[PDB]
This record gives sequence, structure tokens and C-alpha cells, in this order.
Amino acid sequence: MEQTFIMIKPDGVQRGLIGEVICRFEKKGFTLKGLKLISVERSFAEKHYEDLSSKSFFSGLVDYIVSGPVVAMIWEGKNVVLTGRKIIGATNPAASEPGTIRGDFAIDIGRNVIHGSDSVESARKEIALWFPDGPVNWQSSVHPWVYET
Amino acid sequence: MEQTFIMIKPDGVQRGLIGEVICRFEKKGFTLKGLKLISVERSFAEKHYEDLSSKSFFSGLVDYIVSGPVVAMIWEGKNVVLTGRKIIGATNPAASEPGTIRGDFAIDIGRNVIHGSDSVESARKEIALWFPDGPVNWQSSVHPWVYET
Amino acid sequence: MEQTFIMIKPDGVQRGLIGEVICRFEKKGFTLKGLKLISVERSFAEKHYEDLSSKSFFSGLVDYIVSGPVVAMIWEGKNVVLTGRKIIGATNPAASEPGTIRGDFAIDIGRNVIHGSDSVESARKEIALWFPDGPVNWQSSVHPWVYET
Amino acid sequence: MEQTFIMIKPDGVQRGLIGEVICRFEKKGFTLKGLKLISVERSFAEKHYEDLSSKSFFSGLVDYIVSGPVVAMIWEGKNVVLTGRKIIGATNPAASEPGTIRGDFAIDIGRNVIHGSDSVESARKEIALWFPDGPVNWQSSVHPWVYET
Amino acid sequence: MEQTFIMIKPDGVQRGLIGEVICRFEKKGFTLKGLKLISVERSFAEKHYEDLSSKSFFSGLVDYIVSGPVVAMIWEGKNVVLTGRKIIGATNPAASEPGTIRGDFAIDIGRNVIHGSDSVESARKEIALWFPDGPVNWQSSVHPWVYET
Amino acid sequence: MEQTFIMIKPDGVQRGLIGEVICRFEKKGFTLKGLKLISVERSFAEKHYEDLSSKSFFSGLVDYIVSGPVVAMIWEGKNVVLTGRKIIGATNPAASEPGTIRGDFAIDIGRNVIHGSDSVESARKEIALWFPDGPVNWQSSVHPWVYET
Repeated sequence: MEQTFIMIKPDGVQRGLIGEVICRFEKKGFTLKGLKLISVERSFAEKHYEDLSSKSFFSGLVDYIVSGPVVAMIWEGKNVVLTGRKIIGATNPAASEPGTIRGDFAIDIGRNVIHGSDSVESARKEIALWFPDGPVNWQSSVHPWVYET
Repeated sequence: MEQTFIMIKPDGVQRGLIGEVICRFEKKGFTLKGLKLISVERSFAEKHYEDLSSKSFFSGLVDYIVSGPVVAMIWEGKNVVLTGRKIIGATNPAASEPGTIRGDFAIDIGRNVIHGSDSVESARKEIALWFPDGPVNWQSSVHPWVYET
Repeated sequence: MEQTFIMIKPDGVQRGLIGEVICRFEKKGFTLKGLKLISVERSFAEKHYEDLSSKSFFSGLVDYIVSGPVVAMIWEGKNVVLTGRKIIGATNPAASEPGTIRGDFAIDIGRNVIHGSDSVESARKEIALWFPDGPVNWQSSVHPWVYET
Repeated sequence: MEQTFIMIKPDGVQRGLIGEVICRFEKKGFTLKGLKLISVERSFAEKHYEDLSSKSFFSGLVDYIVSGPVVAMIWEGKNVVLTGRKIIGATNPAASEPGTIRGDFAIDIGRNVIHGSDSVESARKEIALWFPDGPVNWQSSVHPWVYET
Repeated sequence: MEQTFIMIKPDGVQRGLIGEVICRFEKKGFTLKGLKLISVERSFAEKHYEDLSSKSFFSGLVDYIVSGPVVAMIWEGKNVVLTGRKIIGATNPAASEPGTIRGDFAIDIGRNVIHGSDSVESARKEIALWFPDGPVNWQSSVHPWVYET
Repeated sequence: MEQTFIMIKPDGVQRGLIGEVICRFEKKGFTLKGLKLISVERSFAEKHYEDLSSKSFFSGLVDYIVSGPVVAMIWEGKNVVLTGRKIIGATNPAASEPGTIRGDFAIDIGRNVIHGSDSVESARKEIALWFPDGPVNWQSSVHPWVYET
């Protein structure tokens, strides 16, 4: 029942990796509770990167996340946050293993295709910011076959 | 260019086919201009199937489309409507060709997995209804290689 | 909710196409009720092709079908018999369309990878011959999403 | 050459992973020597989890493998046992790396999709119990390209 | 056995469709006998399109295949010419059926990803033009399972 | 930018993995600047394996490199040398991880399917030997999304 935030960055969308990303999370057995294609404003990007406002690269991170539309999502499942980080792969694309998203598609650390919350409380902040209206709640009929009880 | 409305139906989401559907349209060269996971409310449904409100099965469609979340989408490109219909395949899953979304995943007419605007006219109507705020604009960097001139 | 008989011919096994074949029926929404790797013997083969005892090439069919192990299957679902033939493609690989099993892998009539019941009649009969013990029953948790009512 | 027993648990069948699982072993270069869909008997089950007779969770493992039909298999090759478990992934889905069967599909340790022999000795026992009548033998024509000499 | 000439156009290379193409012919069972990545010269281009020199769109063809590298190939197998054509799909993307290369990735008639000889005769000319040094010969170890005797 | 030499060995070609391989490097974002099907001559082969002269299996490797055609390539991008190797996987298939080329298809050390430059140094050497005419230059239109600046 845990939830994490997953976002396909501008390059992920430009490189036509949207469907592929979602397939990984779907096959794994997680539940999509949020999804949308959106372009970010300056104010939002900065707030999303708030915890870095005082960094050399801050201005860059904003310019980029706004240089194109992105796909925001909410994924729910046991250990979805850590599992999600595992599926995505190492932050530095050169260290990510084949089989992970960044491992199979990313090369440059600045065009690392996607983002995933780093922690549970981190996913909470991220989800509230990106999904003010809340989650889309539904139950999967395959659920008794993905979990015990 | 032209735009069409594609909607992954409740059974499409439950069967974890979201990613796959998107993949095909992405591979064809179309650009996504709208995307959202939605929980349809009775009244909204009735407007969507409004052109059929006179059929003896109207309420049936309403009961179903509201039985679970769906994924709304806007796809753009030349002939996007016709191709969209072609990619989806025939209405009757019994006549739908392998290679099409319905031919590969659907069996029952009442669980056809996906919806596609049947005409350009019904398209503009559908995307206006489902996406009030209009489309998310962007330019595929591979445009010069998908379209001539 | 009829059943049909699909058999991956010796060549299908040699070429490592067992998983692929099984995947297409699984994704279509069909239920496997019978599965087994077996190497057929002379007499049983003559009874399978029994309907062609009066053909010159009859001797060869039996010869071939026995040259290596095959995979016998029982698949269940609406129109599974007719849909199965669609999924398999034309008898002559030269006519089988891309997207169908023979369309994607088969080249020679003699090496056509698979066999499928050509009719509900042939079906209920082949199924009894190959699977004398009957089928293995179970129901898909996503059944209400693949079928109506 | 070496042999291992791989079994697709009831949750693996329900989730439509049969083809997927087989594809991976076929592509690796391994030979399939046994395959069948079985609905396990309680007494058969208790013998399968025999060495766990003492553990508290014994009845749980037994009630479960009986709850749905499974797919039993025999695969042959060099280090097929160790590669088999490597291909499968960490016992606890929380650790299983993307690229492995459990890594891409499993979430709950109780619904870990598949089983593989932990050793050569236990495989001998496993194949002898699940495939009393021995394996279906054949020689791959690509063998001389998978193995040297 | 019969041979044909397939060429991935500049847009195909740009859109990263090289491997996908080869996969389709490999999985069909055909044998690759020639493979080169080339940046075609103006004069060579005019030669390849000689049979069309007085045609109104001649300059377009020339300007086009010269705008970016291409992948030239030789494929061998029974009915490889007509089949290669069936794999590529309708010349007009708008008509190409899902499952074919153009059906899956093309949209604009002038950016249709691939070229395939349309006759055994034309194939010999094109093969003699693109690979004057002849094909790279070799037998496949799965040949006996692709063809009869 | 940096470039490396990848070679799909005879077994790799015989098992029909050419497309598959090219796909992994393509999806990663790397640029193919050289590609070809070649039946290597004894003398050339002997140069390629220079450093292993003093060794014993030397002659063995040579005999093998000439026993069947191969596919030579040049791939360009940041860290393409070590990444190419990370994609290929451990030399010993028993150690190669699922997700990597050898991890997914190799079994025997002698049929490791592929070869990749071990360093930028050897890479420069290998590239010169196999591609004396230089590379084929072009700029992916996706470049700005694969690299920041």
C-alpha cells in the first residue's frame, strides 16, 4: 500500500521511452494511481527542486525540467519506493546495470531519463506537490496473486 | 497536424496493458499531446457516450466505463485518426487481425481493451470533452526524419 | 468457452519458439488447460494423421512429426479455435501475414512450426486423442476483465 | 549434461508468465527436457516440501502449491542449476535484480513466481519426483554453436 | 537459393530501427549474406535510381538517400523477395498493416524507413550494384529445421 | 567522441542474435559509425589476436574466428568502451549477469557470442585494423536529448 513518485524527464519523452517505462512498473505488479503528461512552470520546478535552491546547478535543473513536457506518476505497492529506485538504476548512468531503466537507455548523467523518490517521506512530499487532487484509487483483480493474504 | 482521442478502457488497465498501448503509438511516430489516469463519474460517461444515449445498451456502456479507471490520451500526426483505428483493429475481437492491439489482446466485444475516435469530427469532440485545458505542446526532435519537408 | 488443440511441431522446438508461441495465446487472453513436452511414436502419429492414410505423403508426415519432440497444448476461450488459426496464419508460409506466428517465423510448408485445430469438431476430437486424461481446470483472476457478465 | 528442475508456481500461471519464463531459458541456450501443466495433489505436495515437514510454515507452502495449477520443467545444460537460480533472482523480491525473473515480476516473497533447484543433488531428487517417467530427449541443431567440441 | 536486396533508409538509421529490422528477417529464418553501413555518393545514388531518372521526383530520391547513412543488405531464403516485401508492408504507410515494418514505424510516404527489391530480376541488379564483391557465404546449422530435406 | 569496436562472433551470427545485439547499443543511445558482415581471412585473424601470439590457444582462437562470418562494428558515445563491456557482461558466462548480452544468451566461454574493446587503447587499435577506411559520420537528431550540451 506504499506509494512512490516516478517521473519521466523531458528526454525520456523525447526519446519515446514512455510506454517502455510504464511496462516495467506494470510487469512488476505495481499499481498506477497517478499519471499525466505535463509541462512545468518556472515556479513549480523551483519548488520541486527547492531543496537545492542554493546550489551551482539549481538554475540548470530548472531550465531542463522545463525545456519540455514530462510524465508524472504515482505507483503503489510493497517496497515500491526502494524497488522503484532499483528498477531505475544508479544515478550516474555509467554505473547503472543493464536491466535497469537508466542502464538500458541513459548515457549522460544530465539526461538520465527518469526520476524516482528516494524515500517514503520523500515520495509523500513529491506526490502532494505533483498530485494536489490526490490519488486515483482502484483495486487490481490480480492482487491476490501478487500478495499473500 | 491532426489529433485523435485514444482511451485505454477499464479492462486495459486491469490487464496491465497501459504501457504496451502507448508503445505502439510512440513507435509509429506520433507525439502524445495528452495523458491522464481517470476515474470516470456517471454523468461524464453519459456525455461521452451521448451520441449513443438512444441505444438499449447505453446505460450498459456507462456502467462499464465507470467500473474502473481508464487512461485518456491525445495523439498527433498525419492520418492519426485512421491509423489509430487501424492500430486498434476491428470492433469484433473475432475479426481483429493479429498485430493490432485488439487482435493481440482482446477476445470479447464487451472487453475490447481500448477506444479510438472513429472520425476526425468525433475526435475534436472527444478531446475537447476529456481534455478541457487543451493539449501539451512539444516538438519531437526526430520530426525531420518522420515527415518529409 | 470452447477448447482447441495447438501443437508446436518438431521444428518449433528446435528453433526455440516454445515460449513465444505460448506468450501469444497467454496475452490474447486464453487459458492453458493442457501442456506437455513429448516425443510422439509411430502408431500414435498414424492415428493423428489417420485422416490421410490414403495419401502418398502420409508416410512423410508421420516420419516428420516423430523426428523430434513436440509440445501439445489445450487452450480455452471464446472462438479459441478460429482465433487460434488467425494467430497461426496461412497454411502456406508464403501467404501467412506478418504478425501471425507463421507469418513471423515460418518459411517452408514442410517446416511450418505449429498446428491448430481447424474446427470445433476437429478440436474436440484432437484434444481427446492427445490429452486422454482430460484438461487441467482453473480460472483466471482477470476473467471478469476478459469476458462479460 | 547437467539438469535442473524449474517450476512455475500457481501465481506465475495466473499472471500469464509461462511463455515469458520459457523464453528466457530457451534464449540462454538450454534444452527443455520436460514440460507439463499440473494441478498438484496435497499428498504429492507434502512430499515435495518434505524436508520442511518440521517448519511452522509447512502447511502454508502445501496449501498454496495446491491452490492452482503449476508448470513443471526439466532444463539441461552446463551450470544449468546455478545459472537457473541466477536467472531466477534473489529469494526475497526485495533484493532480486531487474533482469532476473523475480526482479521483473515479483514483489511478495509468498508470490515469488517460480522455483528452481538450489543444487545438483536436490535437482536429481526433484526431477525424479516430478518426472517419474524420465525426460524427453533430443539434440539441438545449434548445439555446436552453444558449446565447443 | 533466392536472394533480395533490403536497404534501411536514412530515417530508419536516425530513428534507431537498425536492429529491429534485422531481427525480423533473422527470426523469419532468412540468411544474411551482406551487411554494410554506407554514406552514399551523389553519382551512386543516381545510378541506383537510374530506372527513374526522367521521373518528376528523381531529385527527391537522390537528395534523400544521400542525406544520411543507410544500411544495405542481402537476404537469402525461399520467396525472400516477395516475403521481404510483405514484411516491409504497403508502400504508403497510411495503408501498411500493423505487424509489417512500415505498418509499425512509418507515417509519411517519403519517410518509409525501408526499401526492398520488388522482383528477383531487380534484386540481382541492386545486389550487383550495392555488393559488387559478392555475398558472404555460409550455411546455417538450423537449416534442416527451416526447410524440407 | 569516444568509440569502441564490437564484434558479433560466428556463434552469435549462427544463433541469429545480430539484430538483438545492435538493438541494445541503439537503445542505449550510442551511434553506430561502422557495421559489416565479414568472413575473416587467416592472416587478418592472426593480426587481430596479436597479443595472444605467445599464448597456446592462439591458433585455436584464429581457427574459430575464420570458421564463420562475423559482424564488425564501431559504436560511438561517452564511455562507450566500458559501457559496451558492461552491456556485454562477464567473460565467463557462469558469472555474466542476466540483462547483459552474455548473461542472456551465452553459456560456454568458447561461444561467448560477442567481443568488445577492453580499453580506449586497444579500441583505437582494433578500429584501425577492422575499419581502415575510417568511420561513417552522422549526427543523431536525438543527440541534444542524449547529452546535456
